[PDB]
Amino acid sequence: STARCSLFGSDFVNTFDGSMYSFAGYCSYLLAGGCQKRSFSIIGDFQNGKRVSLSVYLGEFFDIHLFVNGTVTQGDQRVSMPYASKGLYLETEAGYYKLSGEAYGFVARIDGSGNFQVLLSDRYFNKTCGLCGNFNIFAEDDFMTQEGTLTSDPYDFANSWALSSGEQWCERASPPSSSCLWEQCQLLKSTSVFARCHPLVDPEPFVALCEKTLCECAGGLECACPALLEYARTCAQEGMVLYGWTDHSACSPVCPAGMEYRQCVSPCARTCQSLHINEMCQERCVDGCSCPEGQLLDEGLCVESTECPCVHSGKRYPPGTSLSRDCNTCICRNSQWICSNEECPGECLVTGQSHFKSFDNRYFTFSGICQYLLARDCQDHSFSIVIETVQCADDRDAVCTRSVTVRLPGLHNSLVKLKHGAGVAMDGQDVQLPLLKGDLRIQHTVTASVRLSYGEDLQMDWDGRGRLLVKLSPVYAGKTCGLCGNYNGNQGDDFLTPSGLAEPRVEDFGNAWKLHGDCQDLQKQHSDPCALNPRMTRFSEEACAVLTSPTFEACHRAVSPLPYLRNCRYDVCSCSDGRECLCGALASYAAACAGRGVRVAWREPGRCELNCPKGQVYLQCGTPCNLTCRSLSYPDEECNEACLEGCFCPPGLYMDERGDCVPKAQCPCYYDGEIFQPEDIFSDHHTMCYCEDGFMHCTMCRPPMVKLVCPADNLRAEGLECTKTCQNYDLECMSMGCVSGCLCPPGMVRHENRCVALERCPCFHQGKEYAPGETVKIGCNTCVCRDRKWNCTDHVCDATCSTIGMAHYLTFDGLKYLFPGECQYVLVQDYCGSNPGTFRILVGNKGCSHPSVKCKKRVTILVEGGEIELFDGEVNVKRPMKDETHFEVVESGRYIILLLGKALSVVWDRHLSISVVLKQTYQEKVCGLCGNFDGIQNNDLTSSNLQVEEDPVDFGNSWKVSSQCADTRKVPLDSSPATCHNNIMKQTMVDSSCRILTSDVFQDCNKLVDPEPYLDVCIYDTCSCESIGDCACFCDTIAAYAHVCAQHGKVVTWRTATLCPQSCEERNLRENGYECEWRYNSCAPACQVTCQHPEPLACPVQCVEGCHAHCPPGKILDELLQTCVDPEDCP
Ligand SMILES: *[C@@H]1O[C@H](CO)[C@@H](O[C@@H]2O[C@H](CO)[C@@H](O[C@@H]3O[C@H](CO)[C@@H](O)[C@H](O)[C@@H]3O)[C@H](O)[C@H]2NC(C)=O)[C@H](O)[C@H]1NC(C)=O
Ligand SMILES: *[C@@H]1O[C@H](CO)[C@@H](O)[C@H](O)[C@H]1NC(C)=O
Ligand SMILES: *[C@@H]1O[C@H](CO)[C@@H](O)[C@H](O)[C@H]1NC(C)=O
Ligand SMILES: *[C@@H]1O[C@H](CO)[C@@H](O)[C@H](O)[C@H]1NC(C)=O
Ligand SMILES: *[C@@H]1O[C@H](CO)[C@@H](O)[C@H](O)[C@H]1NC(C)=O
Ligand SMILES: [Ca+2]
Ligand SMILES: [Ca+2]
Ligand SMILES: [Ca+2]
Repeated sequence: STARCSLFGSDFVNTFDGSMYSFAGYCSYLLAGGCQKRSFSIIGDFQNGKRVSLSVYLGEFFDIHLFVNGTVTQGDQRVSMPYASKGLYLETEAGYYKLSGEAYGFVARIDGSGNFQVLLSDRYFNKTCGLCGNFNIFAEDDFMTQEGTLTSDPYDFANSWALSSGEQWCERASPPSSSCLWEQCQLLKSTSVFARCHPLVDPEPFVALCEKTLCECAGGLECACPALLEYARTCAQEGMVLYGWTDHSACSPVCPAGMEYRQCVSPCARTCQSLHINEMCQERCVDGCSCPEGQLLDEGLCVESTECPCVHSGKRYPPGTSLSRDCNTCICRNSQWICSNEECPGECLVTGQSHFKSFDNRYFTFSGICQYLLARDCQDHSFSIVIETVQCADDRDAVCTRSVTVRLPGLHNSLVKLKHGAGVAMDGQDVQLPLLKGDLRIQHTVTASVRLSYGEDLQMDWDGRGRLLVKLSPVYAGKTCGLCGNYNGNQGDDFLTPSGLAEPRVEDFGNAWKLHGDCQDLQKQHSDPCALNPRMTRFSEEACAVLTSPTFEACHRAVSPLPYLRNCRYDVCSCSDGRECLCGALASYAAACAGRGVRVAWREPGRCELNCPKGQVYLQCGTPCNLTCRSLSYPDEECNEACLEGCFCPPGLYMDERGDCVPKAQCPCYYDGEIFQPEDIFSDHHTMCYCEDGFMHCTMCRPPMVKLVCPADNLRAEGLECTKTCQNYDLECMSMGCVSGCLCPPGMVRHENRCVALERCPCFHQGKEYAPGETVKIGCNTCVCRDRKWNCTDHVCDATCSTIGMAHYLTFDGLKYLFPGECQYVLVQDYCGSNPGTFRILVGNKGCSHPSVKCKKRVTILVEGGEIELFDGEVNVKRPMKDETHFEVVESGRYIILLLGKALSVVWDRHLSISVVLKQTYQEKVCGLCGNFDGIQNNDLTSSNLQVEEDPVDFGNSWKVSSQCADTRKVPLDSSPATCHNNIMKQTMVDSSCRILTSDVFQDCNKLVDPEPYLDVCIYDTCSCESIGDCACFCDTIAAYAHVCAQHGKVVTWRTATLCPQSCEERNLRENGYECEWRYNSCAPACQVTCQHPEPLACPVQCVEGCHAHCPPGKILDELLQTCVDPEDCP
């Protein structure tokens, strides 16, 4: 139940108990709020006697103003409409500005006419003490003045609740001294439609209100409409709702547009862009506007059902607009963004100090000093790009790439070596660019950057300092080994190694691709070079921040700047010269943007001016086809290039051999691989040519293993420069000419120092070596080391969607992202498409924009039967599900493990951590905030409208269960969130405290599951949380990481007496003294057979920390009394 008080009419009031009167004040009087423990207060602002604005104050800190013309303020600043915040979801319900606070309990509406409203909860029975009268069934005692004296004059009682504020003084409001046939409202007691209500609230007070209005009622046929509408609303709230009224004489309650004032319009209000979530429309009917019928409510006005625009990247799109992604394209069907399914060309950017972007985008930093295999065909060896990395800037965390050694085997056996400084060394001797061959076309670019180009499949962009940009066509598809990983479009597996197993650590994966056996394997890959050079932190942050500024806002939606921001920070803190490396990082992000399709200037005086040579000009977005006298000499070769942003020359000019461009029609006449000056006639025995313009117009020691050095024929044999070790036997070793050293017998590889047979050499996993025939367990799969290669058993294991922290999620395929949501979102769901759905898990929360101490997650599990809502700290089942057979509520440890079906095994932390575990059955059939469980991480941001979104914010906003609540604003901030950014003191302590994840206790597990996602989740969600007393915000993240570790059989006992202590004393506390049975076990077992659950169950998680009773062998545990007793004393 709930009461209702409305400041309807013109200066009228209706208390919570029915008493009504007139009062035109000016001092923003207190409508409702307890007088003992206020904790919040609805204030009805008044202007010159008119009802202007309805304010709500929470405690003494949060101020919200609603106004009657739709504008909103926080007290000193304006805000947009949906404006979800700490409670107080201010929305538009049915054309009326609704302000809903449920944690406290009330709902404030302001319809077009300006009639306020309030729906206080029963828990304020006899407790509210505002201007709307105390909420007691007795309606005659609703003039309780703030002084505590019950008066009879309404104006005295009303003025006793005035609330002045600073400039807004006030005085005793007094009734206007104005005195006085439209008898229309007499029908309140005559017409049948109203007559039905007579058993309910009587009309006589409303007839008196008529007479009072009618006395003046300045206007025409309006003296009655306010009272009639108020009576109808009061009757509807009291029970039955007057159907059919407003068809006789009412003023047609105003609506913004699409005039459809309709009694009992469901607030669910299926709108234009909604997920069609049925069964959540349980909210009671409320009188309000609506769309005519066939129309559907769009963002603003009503539009036709067949006109719903598609939404992508947080903007609207008329049907059929069909914008194009990188290489695929979408069509914008009826809000479905049907998209193509081609394969785009890959790229393996290697820019920066040590930064890689695998073909399947897997931004990572390795920083190893050796020769590493970047990309290779493997399936059909046709190119073996290899990089040689060497430390720069006399700092450990600075490992540039010095050269590249492409090994195109098609052209006999070429060894094109893109040297430092943009030189090329085809098979030893340097070569004068441009160069042509069978298909090789290495040549300069507009910028000083060699561009190797094989037969329209390879395309490199070496640039000297180091920028390799290997680009492959879809032909190579999923056949490409090397540091760029298989080019199969899935970013998850791009950490594979020659042994055939993905390395969880970047270091192991990188070391796997060594060529020289003597190079040092990389240890922990430091993430913060700034720590070694503190003087650079300020400049690094303040300079790389530009990547997250309006200058790059256009590209922000196309390419997420986070990896590029991290790379810029690392380079600036690590590079030898801050200026050049900063410009390189910014140019890298800009180039990524431009290649995606968006061009950003980002180049300003001082910052990164290109400073083109005299005679050249910058002209961002220039054309490269022309701008070479050679181009004139060969005017029918090709032109299929685009904007390059290089240093071109003024129109009408032409690059010459020397480099200048003053030549316009005085150009060399490149011909037969020779240079001819202008007008250089020439006549051989079978032709005669003259060079005009630019075109050459023409007519007519240690036994027992054998020792060999090399044949020394042309320095081809493999000397000691590369000795085939089983760790690198498969890899293509570099060829630096014969060194004339030792070598193992041809039919067996080297190992350590003793040469051993190839079939007998251990594989590797996490650095550790495993001898042939051994085996290792990965998840629910086991692998055996054979021929230095892992043979794994393929059983797709259960995927675990999670919501680490409050703003971070972990998809089934493994993607982790940030989404600070407030509304109710679809965590998991199988109502994706043609497949008939079976369940929907919604993870709606409250006050969780910024992860806060009071944030709480409300999970509603709409299984086939009905809601299984989880809230607070216990499970509620507000529906008997159709098949209660498959339903358990095992609450081992601190968790509420559920088994809602054969596969669905939701695991709950009794707090803000929720895990959904699915089996092979729900593969590629699920959708929501946790991807689709297809094994591909890239396609896990697919929005509700079946399009991939770069920014996780838009993708999350696409999954809100409602469609009017609010959309999380795309915050451009970076690491060090708001409460973390400008604190330093809090930033540092948070960073240090959220480092236990890398402590010794977690050290054993860190090598099995990287903590960086959880490090971020802890640095975030801990600065955001103002943990006071309740220290769960920080502790919960660590506990979640420990739980993940335990899932991998790496139990960690990290809790202490001073670090997130967890006690169990209260359980053992019993009338019999002390039981000593309930103790905290860091891991504990899974669901334990108990009196209420004698039979065993297949729990999703084998181990779960928390309290548990270590009962002796007999007398298994009970449930109600939380004590273990003989099996007899239970059912
Ligand atoms: C809905 O009603 C509210 C309440 O009247 C309107 O707020 C008022 O908006 C006007 C528009 O500019 C404000 O005028 C400006 O005030 C500032 C500060 O006093 C002054 O420096 C300017 O020169 C200008 O006069 C006015 O202050 C403001 N009153 C408030 C906030 O109490 C609101 O504009 C209305 N909605 C719409 C859409 O108009
Ligand atoms: C209102 O409060 C007073 C004192 O707390 C109490 O005596 C009285 O019974 C209350 N009224 C109702 C209806 O509970
Ligand atoms: C170069 O190409 C541009 C674009 O097609 C064209 O306008 C121009 O005439 C060409 N020649 C020169 C010398 O710029
Ligand atoms: C896996 O083992 C089976 C049985 O020994 C064998 O037939 C199969 O070839 C093995 N797979 C690989 C990739 O070696
Ligand atoms: C937790 O329980 C398991 C199995 O019951 C046991 O092996 C382990 O020693 C326990 N740990 C502690 C700290 O009691
Ligand atoms: Ca009362
Ligand atoms: Ca891949
Ligand atoms: Ca997927």
